[PDB]
Amino acid sequence: SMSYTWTGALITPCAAEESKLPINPLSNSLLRHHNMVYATTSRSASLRQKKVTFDRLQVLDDHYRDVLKEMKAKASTVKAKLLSIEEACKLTPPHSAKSKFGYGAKDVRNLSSRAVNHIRSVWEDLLEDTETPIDTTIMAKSEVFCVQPRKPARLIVFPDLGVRVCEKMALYDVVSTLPQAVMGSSYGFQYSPKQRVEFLVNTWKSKKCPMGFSYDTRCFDSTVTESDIRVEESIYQCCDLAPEARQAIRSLTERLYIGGPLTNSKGQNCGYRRCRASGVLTTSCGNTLTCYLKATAACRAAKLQDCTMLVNGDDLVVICESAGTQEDAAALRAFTEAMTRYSAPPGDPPQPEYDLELITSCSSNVSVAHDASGKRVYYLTRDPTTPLARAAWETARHTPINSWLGNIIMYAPTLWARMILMTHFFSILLAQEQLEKALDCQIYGACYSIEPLDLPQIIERLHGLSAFTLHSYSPGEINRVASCLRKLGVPPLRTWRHRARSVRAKLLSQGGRAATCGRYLFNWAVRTKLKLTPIPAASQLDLSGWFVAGYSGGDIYHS
Ligand SMILES: CC(C)C[C@@]1(C(=O)O)C[C@H](c2cnccn2)[C@H](c2nccs2)N1C(=O)c1ccc(C(C)(C)C)cc1
Repeated sequence: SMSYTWTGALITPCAAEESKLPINPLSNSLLRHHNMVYATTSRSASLRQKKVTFDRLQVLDDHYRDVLKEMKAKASTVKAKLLSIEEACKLTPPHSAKSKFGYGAKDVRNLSSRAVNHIRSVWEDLLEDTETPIDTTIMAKSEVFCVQPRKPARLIVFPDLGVRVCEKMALYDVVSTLPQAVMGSSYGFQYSPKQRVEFLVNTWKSKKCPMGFSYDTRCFDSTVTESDIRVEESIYQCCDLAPEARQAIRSLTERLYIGGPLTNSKGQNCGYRRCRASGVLTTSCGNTLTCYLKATAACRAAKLQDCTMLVNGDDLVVICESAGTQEDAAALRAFTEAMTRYSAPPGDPPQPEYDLELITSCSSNVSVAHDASGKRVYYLTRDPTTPLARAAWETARHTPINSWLGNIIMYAPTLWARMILMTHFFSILLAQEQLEKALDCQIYGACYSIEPLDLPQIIERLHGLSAFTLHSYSPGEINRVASCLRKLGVPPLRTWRHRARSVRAKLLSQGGRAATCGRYLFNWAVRTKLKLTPIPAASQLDLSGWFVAGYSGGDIYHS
């Protein structure tokens, strides 16, 4: 069937849309070619709709069915709990889109009567009505990128706030627990960056002759069929479940997940969806389960040997045993034809790699650096172009989410995050005296409230101590970074070093947590380095639940 059906009414914005980077002193000292940075808007929506609208092809075979059964068997060991109204309300982001029924995120979090009452009515309706399609809003996503030597806006689809609270009650424990039980070590969202690098490296070193590749499914969400969504539900139904939870999952699957009507911000009927909605609780879990099922079965069909998967929603990387250059090329092609039959056609044809570092998964690649003792240490990095563009954008315009904070945290060991992101943002936070003001950022889709002064502890936990002492980065990594800076008009690294020295001094002056940042975050700036020892508060702070599962589009806020 058609992934989408359009009525002709437009995908509209509910406010003016900024698309260009402003000329601002604060952002200009970081990136001067401001005209190369842009934000996607509703104006490019039709170009996206055209690409995601097509008739799906799907042929399932024995390998597919065999793999499904194996996954269901594992799912059978799971017992998921129904979340209470209070618990579900506490998981709602403070700025989550308000309901059209007289209440918003604040009311939900405060458990106001109007909100709590409407949520119950929505829940009771999910138990009684098993068929009526639930309404959804479709908006053009606003994302920042650097012009190419332009990307049309992605489309987000989500139901009303009331429905989202009910999704949590019925499925939060499931999508946070079942993926791991089913896919095990292959479930990407259970790993912190350090653990992910470790899994990649170990998996690669465990093969007698490693060969790996990333597989880019063309517009994954639109390739998800009705059958895929029901197969997904069949996996959830293997869990021990409260009666109402079971009915809720059954109703939600038929009324929301398999598809439904699309309404624009103006309240007009845009058309119909018969594929994955980006903005529902099960999207990350569902996509991970679906991608893993299709890939695992595809490997068998292509005759790939000892395929080890690493899946994060639609992002997939495979590491297996090589059988020769030609043999691998052919088997990879067979794998791709198998995925296409399962309705997971490639965006760009996959390529076999015999160098772990030449593989990009989750927009990142493994690279090598050395700690204080000169010992080799693996870490995850990526082209810094988009992160830097977004950092500049977030510097000139105040944004709800701070991808720069999320990037410092997730890419702390990288050359670019330490010398550029840390230096730039800490100098500004100093000037504005806001080092202790908590900010919002996202990690694996979940919203987090973090204070800049806690970065040191946070980084030690997610990356270890070497994150503050890495040096002697690889030439490729250094050249990619330098090249990127020249392209964007970002001052050269030597300039950042000079700026960091000044930032570190001011930080040490204020002593306290500020000084801790100066010592750990900028130890790379001073030639006479300071002996760095484990941070006291580091091995204490509660970081549990930080890397358990993905919730991209799931409207989740971890408190
Ligand atoms: C600002 C950023 C930190 C937040 C973000 C997310 O909330 O999902 C979006 C980002 C982003 C950036 N550009 C395009 C798309 N998304 C990247 C991604 N999310 C999914 C795939 S890449 N990511 C991560 O959390 C993330 C960062 C590093 C790693 C590792 C180093 C551990 C791989 C893993 C996840």
